[PDB]
Amino acid sequence: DDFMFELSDKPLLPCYNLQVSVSRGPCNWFLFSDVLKRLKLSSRIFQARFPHFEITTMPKAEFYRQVASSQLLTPAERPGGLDDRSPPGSSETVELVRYEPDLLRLLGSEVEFQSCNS
Amino acid sequence: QGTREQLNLCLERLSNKYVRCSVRAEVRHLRRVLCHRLMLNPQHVQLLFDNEVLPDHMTMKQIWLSRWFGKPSPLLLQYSV
Repeated sequence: DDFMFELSDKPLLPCYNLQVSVSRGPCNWFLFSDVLKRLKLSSRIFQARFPHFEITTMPKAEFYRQVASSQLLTPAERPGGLDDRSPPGSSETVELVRYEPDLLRLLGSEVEFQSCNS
Repeated sequence: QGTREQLNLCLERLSNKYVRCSVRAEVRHLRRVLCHRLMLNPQHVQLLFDNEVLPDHMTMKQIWLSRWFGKPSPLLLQYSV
């Protein structure tokens, strides 16, 4: 429909196609730590100044499981695999922030829309 | 929305090149985006893979399947003129 293009002079942060709960369809996310590192801002600063961006958490093992099901990502590109279980009696998690145009701009990318018929 | 899988591309000039878009986007969409940035008419820029012109209606997914299956990101494409 209204296709969004992210453009930059430099390599883009990788994004991951995830369903973060059974009650919602898949969409794209960055690892929050990738975003903070790129912006050189802390979580506290980020969440205070940009509260509209969606931050969510996911079990690290579930993150791996869904990422491993991606057909586009090569094994080398995947953060972790099916053999990377969390140790017993733990709850390792990852923080994710939803992929959306205002965040792309903040990251320094140009955003362009194209809706001429396909 | 931008909710399907996204592909990362790197556009190299054939005599802002890192681009991300939906697997559903087509060559003609990407070309129109490029023309806007280059301030040119659509007829003037071509999108190519390995120096061969791409069909306008081919999706990024179709390019990836047929040219880039299992290869590392980003998908390498060319644009000309």
